[PDB]
Amino acid sequence: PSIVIASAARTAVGSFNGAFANTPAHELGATVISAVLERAGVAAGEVNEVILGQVLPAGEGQNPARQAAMKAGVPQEATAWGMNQLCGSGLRAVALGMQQIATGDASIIVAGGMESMSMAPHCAHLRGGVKMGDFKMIDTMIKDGLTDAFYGYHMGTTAENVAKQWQLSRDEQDAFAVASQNKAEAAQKDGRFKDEIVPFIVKGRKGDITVDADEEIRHGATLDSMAKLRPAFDKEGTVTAGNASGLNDGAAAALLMSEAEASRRGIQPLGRIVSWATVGVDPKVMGTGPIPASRKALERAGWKIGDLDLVEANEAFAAQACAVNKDLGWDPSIVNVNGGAIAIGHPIGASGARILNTLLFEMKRRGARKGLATLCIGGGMGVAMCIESL
Amino acid sequence: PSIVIASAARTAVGSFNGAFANTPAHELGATVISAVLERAGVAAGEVNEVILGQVLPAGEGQNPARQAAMKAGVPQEATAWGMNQLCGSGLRAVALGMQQIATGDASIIVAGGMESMSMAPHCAHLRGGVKMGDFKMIDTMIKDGLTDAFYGYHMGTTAENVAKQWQLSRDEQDAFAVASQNKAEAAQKDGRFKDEIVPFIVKKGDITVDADEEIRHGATLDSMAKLRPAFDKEGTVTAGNASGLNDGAAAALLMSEAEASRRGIQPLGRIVSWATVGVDPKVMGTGPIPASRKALERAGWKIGDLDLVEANEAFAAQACAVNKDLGWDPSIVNVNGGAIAIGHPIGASGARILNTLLFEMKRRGARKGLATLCIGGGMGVAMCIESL
Amino acid sequence: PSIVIASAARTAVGSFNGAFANTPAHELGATVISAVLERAGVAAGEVNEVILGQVLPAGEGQNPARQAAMKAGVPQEATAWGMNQLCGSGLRAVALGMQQIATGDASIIVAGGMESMSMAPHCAHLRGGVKMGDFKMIDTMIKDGLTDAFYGYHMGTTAENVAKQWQLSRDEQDAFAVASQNKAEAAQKDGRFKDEIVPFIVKGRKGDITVDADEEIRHGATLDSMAKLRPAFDKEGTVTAGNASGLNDGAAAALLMSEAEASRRGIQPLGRIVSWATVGVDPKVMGTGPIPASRKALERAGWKIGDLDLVEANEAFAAQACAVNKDLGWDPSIVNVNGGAIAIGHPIGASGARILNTLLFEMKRRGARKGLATLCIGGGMGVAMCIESL
Amino acid sequence: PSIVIASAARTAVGSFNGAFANTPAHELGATVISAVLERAGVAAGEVNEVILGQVLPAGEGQNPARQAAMKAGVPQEATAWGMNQLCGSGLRAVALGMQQIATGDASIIVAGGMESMSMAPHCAHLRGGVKMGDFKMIDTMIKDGLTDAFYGYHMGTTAENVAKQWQLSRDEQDAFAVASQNKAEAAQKDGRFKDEIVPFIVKGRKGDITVDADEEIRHGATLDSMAKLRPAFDKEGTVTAGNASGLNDGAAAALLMSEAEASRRGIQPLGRIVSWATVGVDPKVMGTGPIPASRKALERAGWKIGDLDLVEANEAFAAQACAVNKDLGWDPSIVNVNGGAIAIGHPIGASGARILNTLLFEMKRRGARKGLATLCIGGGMGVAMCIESL
Ligand SMILES: CC(C)(COP(=O)(O)OP(=O)(O)OC[C@H]1O[C@@H](n2cnc3c(N)ncnc32)[C@H](O)[C@@H]1OP(=O)(O)O)[C@@H](O)C(=O)NCCC(=O)NCCS
Ligand SMILES: CC(C)(COP(=O)(O)OP(=O)(O)OC[C@H]1O[C@@H](n2cnc3c(N)ncnc32)[C@H](O)[C@@H]1OP(=O)(O)O)[C@@H](O)C(=O)NCCC(=O)NCCS
Ligand SMILES: CC(C)(COP(=O)(O)OP(=O)(O)OC[C@H]1O[C@@H](n2cnc3c(N)ncnc32)[C@H](O)[C@@H]1OP(=O)(O)O)[C@@H](O)C(=O)NCCC(=O)NCCS
Ligand SMILES: CC(C)(COP(=O)(O)OP(=O)(O)OC[C@H]1O[C@@H](n2cnc3c(N)ncnc32)[C@H](O)[C@@H]1OP(=O)(O)O)[C@@H](O)C(=O)NCCC(=O)NCCS
Repeated sequence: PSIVIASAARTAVGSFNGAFANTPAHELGATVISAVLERAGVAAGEVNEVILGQVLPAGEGQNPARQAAMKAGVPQEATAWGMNQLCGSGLRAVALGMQQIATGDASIIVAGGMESMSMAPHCAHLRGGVKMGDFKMIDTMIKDGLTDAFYGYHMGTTAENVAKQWQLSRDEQDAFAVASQNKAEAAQKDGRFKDEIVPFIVKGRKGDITVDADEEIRHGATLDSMAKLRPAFDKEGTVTAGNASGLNDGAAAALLMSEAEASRRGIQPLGRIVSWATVGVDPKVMGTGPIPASRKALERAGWKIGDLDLVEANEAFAAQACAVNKDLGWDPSIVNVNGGAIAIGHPIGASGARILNTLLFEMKRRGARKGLATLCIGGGMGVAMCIESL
Repeated sequence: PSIVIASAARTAVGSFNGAFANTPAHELGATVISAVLERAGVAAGEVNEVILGQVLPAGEGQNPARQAAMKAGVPQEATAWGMNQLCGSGLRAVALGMQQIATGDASIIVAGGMESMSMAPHCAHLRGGVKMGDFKMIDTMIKDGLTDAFYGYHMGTTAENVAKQWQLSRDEQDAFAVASQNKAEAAQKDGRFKDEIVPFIVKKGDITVDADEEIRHGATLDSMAKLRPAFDKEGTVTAGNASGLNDGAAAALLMSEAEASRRGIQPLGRIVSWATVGVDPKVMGTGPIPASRKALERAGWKIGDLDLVEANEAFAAQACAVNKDLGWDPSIVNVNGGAIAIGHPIGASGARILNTLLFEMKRRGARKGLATLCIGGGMGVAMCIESL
Repeated sequence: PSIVIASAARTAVGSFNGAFANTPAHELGATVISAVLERAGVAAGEVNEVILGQVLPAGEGQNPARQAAMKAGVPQEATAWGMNQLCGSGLRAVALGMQQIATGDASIIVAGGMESMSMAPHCAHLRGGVKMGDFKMIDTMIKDGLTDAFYGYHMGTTAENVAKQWQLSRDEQDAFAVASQNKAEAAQKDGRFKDEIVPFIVKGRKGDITVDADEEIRHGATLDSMAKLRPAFDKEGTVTAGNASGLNDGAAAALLMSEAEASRRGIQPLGRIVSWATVGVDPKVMGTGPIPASRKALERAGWKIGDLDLVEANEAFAAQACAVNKDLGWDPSIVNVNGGAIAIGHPIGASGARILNTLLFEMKRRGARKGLATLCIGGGMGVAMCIESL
Repeated sequence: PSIVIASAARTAVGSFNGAFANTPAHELGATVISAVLERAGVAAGEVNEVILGQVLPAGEGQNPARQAAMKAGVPQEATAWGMNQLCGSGLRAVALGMQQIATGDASIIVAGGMESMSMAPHCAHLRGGVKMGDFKMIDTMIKDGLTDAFYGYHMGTTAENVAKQWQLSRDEQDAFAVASQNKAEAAQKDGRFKDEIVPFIVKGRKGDITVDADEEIRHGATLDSMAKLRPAFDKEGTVTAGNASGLNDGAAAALLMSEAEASRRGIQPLGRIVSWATVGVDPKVMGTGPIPASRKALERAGWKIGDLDLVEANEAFAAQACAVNKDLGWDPSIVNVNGGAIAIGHPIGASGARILNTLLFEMKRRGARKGLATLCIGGGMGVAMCIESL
């Protein structure tokens, strides 16, 4: 039983403490869940289950995926649950939502991701009591999403490990980030992000403001200031504040159904899910995650690396993104033709489905047959999925 | 060709701030992952992916399921991820792990759950800054796991809604709790929990915990009726007729039936069907009602075909309502007690009662089983197990 | 046996989270102590003891008055201690420092106050441990300085008690506040605050910023905003954000010595301490605090109410200041001739010595013989001190 | 003008997280204020001012000394204020309260101290906001009372400096602590603490518990276990957990009035205040504080070191207490005859008046003519007072 993606949508990737500074993740997800159903003509009462990945749900209440579904009109008879595979959470939900229909336990699935790093609180265990001495108020964003629990250093330090073994110079990493910014400004001005972005109305006390543009994109990004930034994680390192992904808020999802179910409704699906794969690697080089994951996904689909017509590779770091391209050897001209996470933004829970939206809508805009989306997961993991157009 | 559970294990359900007061959830899961692999002869290097549900991972670091796997010997080549469907997380992970092998994306899966409510921290958003006035330190246990986000009241209040429409008196609810307590002490003294419980070494000297500490030995009824109501001053649910706050973990080994025959393993049970259905968030306790009816429908079984049933006892009112609704024989429901006496680790109760379900079916020679739980927010999960 | 004030100084009263947002209280006191000694030619090695009042020292370390003395050059041979009588702390230290020389236990005393509400932290008791339930992180500024411990409501509510029985309308209180606002900036534009204010150097990473003007003073203070403000503490109250004192940071002190000691050093003192008094009242009507305190101070000095040439009355609230003026019957034209704490600012621990600086430097500028400074203290108390010219 | 102490009282010195774990400081002070007034026959309506020292008032509300007076029956007509001179606060209030009557501004003064380290909260500045990164919740007890703000280390580290320069071996400090322990248990069993200790009723929902015994005193303290304790502040140091004072809660005060007023009331006073002194030293060697302070106190009174019949010297640390004994040369058999703070306990805000209660009641118990109480103050200071019997 095949399984096609009938429609997809996503919110604009906001900056850290920016447009979505006080917007909970489920409010951004409910807007997406309401958007994918309109773009396919499917009603909310037909959704069997909503599957939204999220890495930082602290303070959001019971089951944030349930709140995003109930507010979006999904009836109480349906179910909802969350997931945490770090940066591959948004894309794995599409794979998990695909398995719900593959086994015959569901027919219509809204799968994607959501994240709100601006709403990430500070936590500390105080049940036993602090009899004497100062204690730490732990930032859940840095701890539960940006700090490797096995070695203790930041996700930028494991990128320094990728910056050493592959021998990627500072100037080469700066040229990859600035190129990603220019590819983002060109696609945004040409309206290539309008199809994927659904407007979100940020209700405020001083008036509602509709946000529909990726705020992280720097207009007129130069290179003389890219080399003037100090390294953030190592005094003698290469990763800085510009060549790495930032902290962002946003959401993204898609509508999942069988191919025979879409043909009955007369729906033209965005793409066909042919295969998927997830492989783990050394936690010191988590950025190499997409390397075995993409090779396993293509092997399951029966495709050669040269068979791909379009590729979306999440740009968590400049060193990590260059290393994956230099190993797989795929044509960089078809990789992130509209930019990547360095310019658009990196919502951990939503980046998996965010770049999948960019992957789907760009394939039909250009008429591409075969695609491949993949991301690197912290702790030494990687996820990948292949999409073929209808 | 199906999908069987080769082995299963769980830690002793500790009390809130008790034996596992300072033990992280992934430390309890690694012991379970090491136990399910030991009881089936499967090595850690053969696990493709571990799927462990957890509701309160705040402060535990990146992917607690990944930490529990690396310490248990699972190699870095395997993958790991967490999931949150509240109370049905432990049982849904088995269903999710079942789907990994059904589509052919994996061969060996360690699926279960874990929870550590004692390690649940207090949180507060402080990025924007508090210029003036005091602010609230939010308990992640109460907020993210025990408070309905749609109506605002506690999960004990949703039991009052079930206590009214079915008209279940406090004395009947008190008789259900005391009966569950007495049925728990019988199994603990008789060593019927020893097979499922794997000892955990809590590192002034190491203390090995291997017995469910929440079980009250000699629970009476004169004190059950003297307790004040906990969630409503004119309510019926108290501290004895409702589930408590507990820490623990539980998991199982998932593999194909044709894969078990190659290893010469005698599996605990075969996963025949599963289902998850949502209900009115005002009556979340009714969750197992449509979930159990759909699970039997997919497998093709009548309610009377079941030989053993494990129904999580989140509250006395919700557990009594499901029994009066499904009409199954109560003598085969929670034969060794329930969550009122053993304990209710939210993320692990789904796989906890599955361990009690699996080990009791083979101990007695039962053919067909059914485990189910009630999920907050108006949801319910259920799974059916057939013996080999 | 007399005791004269040889010199005095104070820093510019900064706004809440304004210029002194990150300046500790002892840094503001050290600048004053270095200023109190330099303007009189007295060296630091001659100071017997420094007495600085402070209400919110949480998080500043052991004895902030000791830190303010060591940084100002006072040698280790001297002693230091803090004091807390709420709002009358700055003026009480001068009375306490006067008693050190009166009994013969000291010769040179640097007495004053300091406050830094911007650095006031949030606190919560967590030694016993919070096993279950949410708990509150209490602001030390509101709790230990702005909340009456006997009845629980804010200091704005106890001003409402003066606003009800005394029957002071909002429009009359707004006319009293606007008059105080206009009188404060006039002294700033005419440079009437330059002599008493010592410049403070706010050390910054992007360059040092010298602060020498009271920023809390509203430039061009009109009445169009005074009548449009909603009540702050009670939906049916009269005190708002304009007619009440604000939250401020600052410090102030003075040099205390015997009259025969100033003549030996050839110092012309600012004023002679003639008497002082502190009397308690009903905590519900703390604004009446200065009423019995001033009557006892004049009685100890032997002066009638009509003998006063200049009066400084701290403006904690518009309602409390109006009630004191009509009961004592003194001429309002000599009361707060250069404005008050509503416009200049109200550092609780320092306002006692702040208005004393305005009292001291203005008496000879105008040729006043006798003065009287007073403040209202929360919890039903009042402080007063009388000053005679040399 | 003389000034006698008509009566005095104190609560039992509780252990850290012990009997007074959740008892606020003002509740402990109110019991003392009500006891000192009853033991002298003076009514509450005659109290002119209450002077209570406290070092950690964070979280207790506006003026904890005012709360302890209002609950103890002191009428609103009286005033109250706090002070912070660290460990010498309790004894300095008696000296400051003495100066109130010496200058003629008061007649009856209730002076003393109080402390409740168990109720000391954790604080953190959060007005500016924590955009990213973890932050510290600072323990006010360790920071504002147990950490020198000039060098950063604990008060045990400056005791290590006293343990080095004077060349005090570990065995000598251990022999001093065990001797103080034995002298404390003997006085408690012989009922020598019953007169000074007033019972405190800890009201609780599960029943009231009357506390009337110093809980910190270890019954049967040997030296074989004193040498088995690890050093607390330096891995190669001498100060441990047994030879140093602990963390404690409690209160203490006294009644101050003129000598001619006590004869009219038929009151037999405990002693006559002849002199007092406070001198500062190097904060690195605060333990030498009592050395010049006690020599200056005797110098003002006109007494030789050999004229003293009884001496109370606060035992904050074994090294500092031995150093004072080795310099002054007084007979150690008359110094802390009933033990010290090493065994009884060290409430910072109350230890100044705590040892004064032990000093006063012991002079009449044995018939001693002249006494002397002194303490070492953090930050390089020391306080001392001389007591003559009537
Ligand atoms: C790197 C990180 C710490 C950035 O926070 P930061 O250190 O404060 O740096 P900022 O992004 O806030 O910007 C800081 C400065 O860099 C400059 N800058 C940033 N990006 C730039 C760019 N792309 N081009 C030019 N200048 C840039 C800004 O103008 C700013 O200048 P300023 O200091 O005068 O204000 C944060 O984004 C991070 O942790 N990333 C980790 C990525 C990650 O973990 N991914 C996980 C996937 S596995
Ligand atoms: C609130 C809650 C945590 C109980 O905490 P609690 O109110 O402090 O009650 P406790 O369990 O700590 O025990 C309190 C008292 O009950 C008494 N008690 C407890 N269990 C008893 C029993 N089984 N029989 C008789 N008496 C009992 C104890 O002696 C104790 O007396 P004490 O207060 O004098 O010490 C519990 O009601 C709860 O919320 N459980 C979670 C339910 C839930 O949300 N489940 C979700 C699944 S959908
Ligand atoms: C009155 C008080 C409560 C105000 O706190 P606040 O309102 O939360 O702080 P704000 O700055 O936001 O209020 C100021 C607002 O009014 C406006 N405003 C206030 N006074 C004004 C004036 N005099 N003229 C013109 N505009 C004015 C400001 O522009 C600002 O704009 P906003 O309405 O959009 O917020 C504060 O001054 C206070 O704490 N008073 C009590 C002090 C005290 O108790 N002292 C001890 C007593 S002895
Ligand atoms: C040592 C200190 C830093 C903290 O240590 P601590 O956490 O209190 O030590 P603990 O209470 O946890 O227990 C210490 C051990 O020593 C033992 N011990 C302590 N004092 C003892 C004594 N006087 N005699 C015999 N045994 C003793 C205790 O029984 C305990 O045994 P344990 O190991 O089984 O716990 C603290 O006590 C201290 O010295 N604070 C300084 C106070 C201060 O400086 N005030 C200002 C004065 S200038």
